[PDB]
Amino acid sequence: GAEVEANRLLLALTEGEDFALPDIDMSGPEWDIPGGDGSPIFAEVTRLTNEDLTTRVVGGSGTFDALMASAAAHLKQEFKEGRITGGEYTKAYIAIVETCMGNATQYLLGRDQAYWAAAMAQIQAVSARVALATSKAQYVLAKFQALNAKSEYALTKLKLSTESETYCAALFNVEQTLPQQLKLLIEQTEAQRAQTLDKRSDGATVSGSIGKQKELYTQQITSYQRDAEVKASKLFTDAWITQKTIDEGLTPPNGFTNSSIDDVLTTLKRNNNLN
Amino acid sequence: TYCAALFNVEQTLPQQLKLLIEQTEAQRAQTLDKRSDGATVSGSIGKQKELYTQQITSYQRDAEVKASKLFTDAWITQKTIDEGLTPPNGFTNSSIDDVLTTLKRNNNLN
Amino acid sequence: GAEVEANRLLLALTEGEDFALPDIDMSGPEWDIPGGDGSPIFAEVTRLTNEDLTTRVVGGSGTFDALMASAAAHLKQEFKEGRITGGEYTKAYIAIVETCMGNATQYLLGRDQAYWAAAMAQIQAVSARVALATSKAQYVLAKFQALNAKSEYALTKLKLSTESETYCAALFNVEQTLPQQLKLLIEQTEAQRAQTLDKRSDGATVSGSIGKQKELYTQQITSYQRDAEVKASKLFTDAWITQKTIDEGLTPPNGFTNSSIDDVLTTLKRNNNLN
Repeated sequence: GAEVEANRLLLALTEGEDFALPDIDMSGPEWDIPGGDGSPIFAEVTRLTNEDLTTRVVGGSGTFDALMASAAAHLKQEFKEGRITGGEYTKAYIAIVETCMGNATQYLLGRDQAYWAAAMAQIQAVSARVALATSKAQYVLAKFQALNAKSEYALTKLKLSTESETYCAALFNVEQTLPQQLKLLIEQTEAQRAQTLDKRSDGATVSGSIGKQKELYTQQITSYQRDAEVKASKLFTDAWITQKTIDEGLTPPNGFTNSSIDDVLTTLKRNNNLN
Repeated sequence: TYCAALFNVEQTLPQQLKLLIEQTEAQRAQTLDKRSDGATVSGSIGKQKELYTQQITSYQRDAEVKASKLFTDAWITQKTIDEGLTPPNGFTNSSIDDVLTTLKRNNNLN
Repeated sequence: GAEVEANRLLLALTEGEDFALPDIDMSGPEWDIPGGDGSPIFAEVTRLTNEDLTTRVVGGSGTFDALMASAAAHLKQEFKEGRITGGEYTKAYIAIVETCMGNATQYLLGRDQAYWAAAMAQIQAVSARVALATSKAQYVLAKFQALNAKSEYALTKLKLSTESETYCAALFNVEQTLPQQLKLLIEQTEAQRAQTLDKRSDGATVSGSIGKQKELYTQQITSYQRDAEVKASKLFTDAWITQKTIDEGLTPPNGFTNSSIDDVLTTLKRNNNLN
């Protein structure tokens, strides 16, 4: 069961440093574009034509008409209450066309743009609330990234000691192990050299286990010849023994003289140290 | 890991060096009869040389015995036929007596 | 204990170059947004409507009203102290509406923006104090990054010598080792070639340990035939010996003549060098 150990280790290797993450419930209708799927953003912006400045009729549905028919509706409030005669009212109305036309164009080219700047900013203000929760969630991430650099500080500091032993594990491989392993090769080459040549590389002569092995082989070939001679001579000496038995009189050869037999037994006693 | 490397610089490596300082001499014992430091080859390899040293000596002694039994066989046959023959100096009763003395002391029959 | 060695090595491989880091205690109430959780930043900016320019009433709560009711409150200070009659005061008051209306719009569209620029700059001025401590902590980081390039300079300079030995360890592997290892293969192929063919690749004839091994086998098969003949002929010669014993008179065959026996012993003495 690796699940239990993983949970236990985490709640034990990080004690006290349990920083809480934000818990805002971003699942309501206020975390979308304000107004939902019926917000004024889903309108139908129509192409701005020249029938939006003036509709070429007094009291129209343009901007020039609206401003020019609102100034007249603001001066007729006087004319219909005295305080000005008919002539004065009209003169004021006529001298307004320059102002209304100038201000209608300023409003028209800028009415739509000043709305979207106040509509695409509301969206960029609701998502700022979302972007504020993240800033409260990257704050702990930065906090953990600070305690994740302190651990790496310790890990690097603990790696200095490991490299220190490596040097001590390499001064023992340049001054002690390598000189010794060279000797093992300086002793293993001579063993190969002993099979072909009878003298070592430096000099002297082959001895030891390999040297004694050559002595036994040297004795073996000599023993083979001596054994063959003995068998090849026993046939000859067998005839004399048979001849002596039949005749009953025969002078022994020089090798069978009693003096010759006597000194042979002397050799067989000194070599074997029977004395 | 550090504790697994302080045990590989202070204990394991010094010991493994000794194993090489004992394994080089075994190679050195095959060619030379003296160890690198000195002294002489002994132990299992040393005793193996002694057995080979005894074997070559035993080969010569065995050959002599076989090569001399042919000679001593003639005297035995000659003595049987003639029925009178002075034994050689090696066949004197004194010579036979001390030979049996050697065969009893070496084998600790006494 | 790797902890002790790591600390000792660090305080010994870097001696004299112990540059001190900043130690400012950024844990008070002055390292947050000024004013704490009650700063004027947490206000409620209301939507700017047309009731903020003028409230359509004299002495209102707008900006046009405030400016237009402060100019009149600055001219009434004269009118109530002589120095102007009632008529002159009103004429001055009336000729100010153009100025107040023009300056009220300038103030309104720019009052709020000129505050946040002086409020989001205070925050960007406290965090500059934090960003100044970091610049005093990256200064040592840059200093260590200069001594970390000098070490790499030495390490690269020490790697030139290593590559120099590699060339010397490769001129010994192109001029000496490879030519020799080719000979070891030129001698190891002939040994394989000696098992199938009796002549080496260059020529000559198979000799040496493998060559002598063939001689022993050649002698062995010959010896097998000769030994078989001797055993197969001893049966025949046994009959003659038995026949001679029973009859007591029988002319020996040509092979049993004394002359034939004599020269056989001559061969047995010259081959074995008994002479």
